[PDB]
Amino acid sequence: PEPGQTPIRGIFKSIAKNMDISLEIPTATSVRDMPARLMFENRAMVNDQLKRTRGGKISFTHIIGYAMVKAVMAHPDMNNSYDVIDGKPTLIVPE
Amino acid sequence: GASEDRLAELGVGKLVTITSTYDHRVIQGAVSGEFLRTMSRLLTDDSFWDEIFDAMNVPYTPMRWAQDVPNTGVDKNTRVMQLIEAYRSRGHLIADTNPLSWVQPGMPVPDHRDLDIETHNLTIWDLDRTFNVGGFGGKETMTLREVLSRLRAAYTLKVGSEYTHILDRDERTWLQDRLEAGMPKPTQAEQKYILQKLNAAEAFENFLQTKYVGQKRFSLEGAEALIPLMDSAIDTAAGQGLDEVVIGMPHRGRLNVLFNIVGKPLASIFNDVKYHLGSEGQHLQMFGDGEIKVSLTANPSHLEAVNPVMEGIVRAKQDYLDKGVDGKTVVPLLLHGDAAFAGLGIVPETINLAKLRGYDVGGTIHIVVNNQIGFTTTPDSSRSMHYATDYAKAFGCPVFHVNGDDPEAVVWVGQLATEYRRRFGKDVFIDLVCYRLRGHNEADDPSMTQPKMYELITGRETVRAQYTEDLLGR
Amino acid sequence: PEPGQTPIRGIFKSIAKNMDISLEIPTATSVRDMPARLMFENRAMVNDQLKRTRGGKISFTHIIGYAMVKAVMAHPDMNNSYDVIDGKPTLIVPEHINLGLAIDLPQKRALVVAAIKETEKMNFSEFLAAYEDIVARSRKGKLTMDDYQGVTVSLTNPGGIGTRHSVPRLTKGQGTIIGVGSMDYPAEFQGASEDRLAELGVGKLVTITSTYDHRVIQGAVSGEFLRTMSRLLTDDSFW
Ligand SMILES: Cc1ncc(C[n+]2csc(CCOP(=O)(O)OP(=O)(O)O)c2C)c(N)n1
Ligand SMILES: [Mg+2]
Repeated sequence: PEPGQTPIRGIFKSIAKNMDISLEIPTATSVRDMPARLMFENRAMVNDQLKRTRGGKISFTHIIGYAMVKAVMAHPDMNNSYDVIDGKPTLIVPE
Repeated sequence: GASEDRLAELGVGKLVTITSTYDHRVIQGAVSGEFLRTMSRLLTDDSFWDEIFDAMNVPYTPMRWAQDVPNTGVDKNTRVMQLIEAYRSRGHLIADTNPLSWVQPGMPVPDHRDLDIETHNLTIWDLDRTFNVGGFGGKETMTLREVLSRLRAAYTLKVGSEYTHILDRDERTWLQDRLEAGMPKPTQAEQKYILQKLNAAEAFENFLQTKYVGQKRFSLEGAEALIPLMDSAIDTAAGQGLDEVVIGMPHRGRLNVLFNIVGKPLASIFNDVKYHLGSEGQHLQMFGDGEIKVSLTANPSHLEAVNPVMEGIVRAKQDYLDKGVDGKTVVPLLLHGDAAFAGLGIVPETINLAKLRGYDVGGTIHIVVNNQIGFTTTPDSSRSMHYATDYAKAFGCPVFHVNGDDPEAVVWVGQLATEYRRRFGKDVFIDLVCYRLRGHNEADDPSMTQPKMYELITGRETVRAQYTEDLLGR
Repeated sequence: PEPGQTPIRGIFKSIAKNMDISLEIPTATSVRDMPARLMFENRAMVNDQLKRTRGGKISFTHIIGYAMVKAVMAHPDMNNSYDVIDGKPTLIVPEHINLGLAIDLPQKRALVVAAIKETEKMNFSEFLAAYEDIVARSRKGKLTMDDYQGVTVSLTNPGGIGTRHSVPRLTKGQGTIIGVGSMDYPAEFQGASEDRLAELGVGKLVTITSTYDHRVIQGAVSGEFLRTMSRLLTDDSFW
């Protein structure tokens, strides 16, 4: 009964530590499938302009990432967090 | 494991699944659901894609979300044909021809909804469906995506063409087939040759503005692609085995033309009288064994008065050579300004002589340096025509509108226009869409009368600098 | 480094407290997509009868809610819960099926769970009346403390806003929470015409989830429960 044992060190120790602390956050997940056809088409038009101009390519994560920022501004509750301030449960509203 | 055509017949679209994992102590499920709904709506929203395209400088309208149209009696193949005609006739109305992101207030805008696939009851869902195209591109069937790529390459990039008003079927089909064959991919050697001509054009402009006084009136800054445009036409004429090119032009860029086109030495130019005298020179081609004489005609400050005189000079030289109907080996290259071309009546009065028995010279190559201004007057007060070069449609002649900040497209247009003149013996019109960097004279702030236009002009890269950075980027 | 700080108070403090306590329940989730076409058709026939008679409209949550009660009676393990009685792990078998409805209340928004009690002795008309009584009193602030207690099983509908499915949290005292997802077509069919879809035979679906306490409910039982719900939604006797 002798498997390999190697201590977790460095950045991997920090990831593992944060995953242990994450156990105190009661989470739920929402799942939604979205039509992506128009994204494929319009991303291709932007990249075709760039290949003919000064190069560069935009990704799907750039578009979704920007849509995510517009959505957080339309629904600000998504940018808030929980913490125990002054021994009480409190809502943290970032700047 | 399915084929793309079978999926296109059903209308199966691509998806993305997005999740939201949240702290339930401060965020509720309904809020998380609303957040994901807004993300889905944004990815298919008109305003969202307008904002992205504006930021990335895509001078085209994005594709719009729509539902796949229900199967009623309506046939789509005959409507694909109507879309092909619309692009051939009016595709120049949405072509990337203006180096400025400028729309002149005061000028009326024609409706061109016929260029949108939604007007012909077609959507993004038809892009990968096959249609009957009636011999378009030499094919019987094609996908709507292939139809749009061919139509976009031919009619909506840096060259906007006007040719469907031509009555003769053979001449109209020659232009159609060459424009739909596309603009060839330029070689590295070709790209370096264009960069050398642009270096020469800008080096001369900087010498004139800094070593001499009172030359802001005569600046070519903003229209430096005129040098490789004129060189392209004269070089193409030398390859055709022709004998001479006679130039008629106003003051703007005259000393630049004398040094880089006519070939006069710097000592001979520098010793406003020079801006009205005539000159003679020679043009040899770097990639060939052809030679051609180049002449410049004398003219007064009265704009466009040189037009009839210059035509007569050409006819006299052609009559002395006497080579018959298949001759016409003295090419008239006539330069204009956009305000003067549209406004002065001598311009169409002289073009009316082009096919007449005693006045025919085999066609004239017209270049309009369209800098979208005339002293302090904008096109909304200069003409009742959509484009400055619209007298061409009266004489049944083709027009090529080209972006002055794309020197590859400018040299291509110069070659095609000179090829058209040798084959059909008619006038050809090149509208070089550029801008004027300085004011009309030395003591003139152009922002006094046109502040909004000069927000886009002041502090932008030159055509040379922009082209170098563009080549390095791709 | 100064963000807004505001203490959580009232009903929101109670929700946050219960979410902290929920961390002690080891849960698993089962996901199943069910044909919803017959539900669309037969719900339309009931609502057409009502618009021509004395008004009223039934919802998809009324039908799914009643199917859920029939399914809990066919699989009773889904109504049980875990607790530490006498210092030992024990199985709690309730006397009734008290269906907790997650109603989203307006602020002066907060999600609260009110219970429809003794659902195992009701037919559809009695179930519909009891359901509407709870939603009516919640809209006029006339719920008592007894309405929030005794919940044995819960039902939430994230599908109303268009969420496909969710992995929700389970509150202490219950054994399972059922979630009802979006009854739209999948995203790949959301731009298609109705005649092209009718030629293939594409039907509407509903995704239903079951998040359960694994200490007292096993995965096979949770899967069987969702199978019975799918069978009921397309069953002759049920309609
Ligand atoms: C027949 C005639 N009328 C008026 C003038 C006065 N004038 C000199 S330049 C100019 C404007 C020229 O505009 P445009 O043709 O666009 O040329 P640009 O200076 O923009 O190249 C005018 C009106 C002139 N030189 N000749
Ligand atoms: Mg001008």
